[PDB]
Amino acid sequence: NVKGNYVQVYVMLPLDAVSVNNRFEKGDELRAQLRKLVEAGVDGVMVDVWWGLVEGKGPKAYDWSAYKQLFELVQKAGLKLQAIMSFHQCGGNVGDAVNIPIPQWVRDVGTRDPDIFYTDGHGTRNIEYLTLGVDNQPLFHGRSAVQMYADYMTSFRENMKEFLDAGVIVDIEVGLGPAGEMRYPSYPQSHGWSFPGIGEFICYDKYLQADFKAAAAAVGHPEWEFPNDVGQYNDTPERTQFFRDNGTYLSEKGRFFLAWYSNNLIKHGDRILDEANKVFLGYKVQLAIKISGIHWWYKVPSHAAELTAGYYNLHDRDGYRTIARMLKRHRASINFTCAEMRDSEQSSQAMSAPEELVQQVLSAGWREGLNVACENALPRYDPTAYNTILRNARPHGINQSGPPEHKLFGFTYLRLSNQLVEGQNYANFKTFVDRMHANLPRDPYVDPMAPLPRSGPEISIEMILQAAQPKLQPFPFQEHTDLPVG
Ligand SMILES: OC[C@H]1O[C@@H]2O[C@H]3[C@H](O)[C@@H](O)[C@@H](O[C@H]4[C@H](O)[C@@H](O)[C@@H](O[C@H]5[C@H](O)[C@@H](O)[C@@H](O[C@H]6[C@H](O)[C@@H](O)[C@@H](O[C@H]7[C@H](O)[C@@H](O)[C@@H](O[C@H]1[C@H](O)[C@H]2O)O[C@@H]7CO)O[C@@H]6CO)O[C@@H]5CO)O[C@@H]4CO)O[C@@H]3CO
Repeated sequence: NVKGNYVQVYVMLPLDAVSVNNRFEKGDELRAQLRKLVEAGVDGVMVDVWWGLVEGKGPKAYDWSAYKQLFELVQKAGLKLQAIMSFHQCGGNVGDAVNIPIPQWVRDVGTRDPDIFYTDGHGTRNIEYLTLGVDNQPLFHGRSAVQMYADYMTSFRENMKEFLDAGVIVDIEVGLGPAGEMRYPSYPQSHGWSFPGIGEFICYDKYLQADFKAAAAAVGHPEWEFPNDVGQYNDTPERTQFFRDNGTYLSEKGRFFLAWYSNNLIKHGDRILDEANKVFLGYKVQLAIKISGIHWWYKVPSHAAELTAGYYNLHDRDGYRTIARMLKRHRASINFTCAEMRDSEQSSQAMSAPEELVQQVLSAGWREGLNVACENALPRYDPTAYNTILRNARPHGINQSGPPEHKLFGFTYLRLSNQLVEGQNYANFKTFVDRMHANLPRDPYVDPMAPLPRSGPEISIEMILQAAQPKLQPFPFQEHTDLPVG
């Protein structure tokens, strides 16, 4: 009996599932594409629920019309639905077809208060997301950012209650930064970063500067400032005194700054997840966050790109198990990425280790008792990619008589297009789904969810950080799947 091996497969809908005008205008095309997903046995779909579309008119002027039409179509296709609370800009980089900023009335606050945006050491403002520094600042016609997020989720729950009750909506992913990821905008691809630069620390907004000053004063070092020996976006670690091997990242001051920077992300996630848990209390849904996959520089001592993204991960410090520990009280899950990548596929100069990073994050989630799901980082249509995903989905292979010791709770494929569902691409994709399902038919009843309980007691940052050390080896992963596409 191999049923416990089944891993659900979701497919991300196009970024334009709802138009930039907040109208649902590609229903017939989508219905035809969803037929192909149903033919393939897919468990459900995933979609961005864009803040800039829904609350674009003004405060609390939510327009759910288009999303309700979309969700009805998905329900009528017999598919489940994962909804992202997308509190960030869609697109805005060079060549992006779909461009949806956060609400204009929110950005208008930035004219008199530009420090509502994450800001770099140059003073450049990133307009894709509101700094965590304004989470509890009542700057937005009397509301704080967290209040806006909570109110949006409340309105979503009220409007989408029938889809929740019917078992259509099964997961809520809470966007926590740029691209919906719990990170800083440290790698701004259209404004001065190119892969594989180290990135930069994006903590110069006046709110975060004041918070650092207070933190530094509480430990008797009022004079401390952010590190200045950090180079710039497109540097490599040895270009800098901070990130080089044996560099200043190791110093007392460096450790304090890195802990402060990464802790703020953890605290941001904790406070917003608490609000999300209160909103969805009693509904049969999983809450999730999305951790960015920063695989470049993983092989060097400083892990520089992870550090600037906000993940304080080193050889001897588990910067993902701390995040996982924070999620535990909420019974929140991790949605990770890079599930399709092999190390051999990456350029040498990027010092990139996606396989090891995936193993680290999955192992950290499992050690904290969490569900862990994953996505592919880049578009792939080939058997090798599918077989890499399969390995990561069941690291120990198939258990012949029960559940395996570890497995992904789900996989979400990025992303649906016409190209996916024709030709050889489609044949490869359908076989993948079969393999993820352990060669069983689709099970509409799989992975039932209990009504969501209230978050457990708030734990301090010090309690969360007990998870950082000692750093443990990952659980063993097979080199290759035992159930390949063929
Ligand atoms: O809309 C842009 C992009 O958004 C999303 O991508 C994320 C991605 O999930 C993150 O992992 C990160 O990407 C990193 C990579 O992880 C990192 O390896 C590196 O990427 C390099 C690739 O490794 C290398 O193959 C090559 O990429 C090619 C690739 O062969 C092509 O597929 C093509 O990419 C286009 C995609 O087809 C298209 O979907 C879209 O990309 C989305 C992506 O789907 C989504 O998941 O547009 C791109 C065109 O840029 O061409 C590229 C050549 O550029 O080279 C890159 C080196 O740049 O670095 C990236 C970050 O640059 O971040 C992205 C962005 O949020």
